Amino acid sequence: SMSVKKPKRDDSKDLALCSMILTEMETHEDAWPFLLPVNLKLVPGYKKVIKKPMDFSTIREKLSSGQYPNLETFALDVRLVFDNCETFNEDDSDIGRAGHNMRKYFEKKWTDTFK
Repeated sequence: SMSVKKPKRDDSKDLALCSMILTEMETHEDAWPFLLPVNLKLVPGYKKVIKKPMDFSTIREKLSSGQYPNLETFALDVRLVFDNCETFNEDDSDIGRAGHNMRKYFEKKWTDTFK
């Protein structure tokens, strides 16, 4: 509350460390469905169904330009990528399985780097 604060957690390396995680997600062999924005002209249904599209290249641009206020807003966009994927793709598809694998990979790196 006013003039009463928990001890200051060091967040000075968060930007660098989120960039490193994002590099590792970018270079994963199952990243290919997620590298670029879904083409809304060429994929029927995507525009109407997926209210907030997100992809790794869009996260990279947001990260690089100071559009994440803190490390939690960064994790929310990464998770959005996988939540969108599960909304649109059957679990038993190459893309569906890719999304599950990447979400697992992410959540381990996240816990190990920050928890």
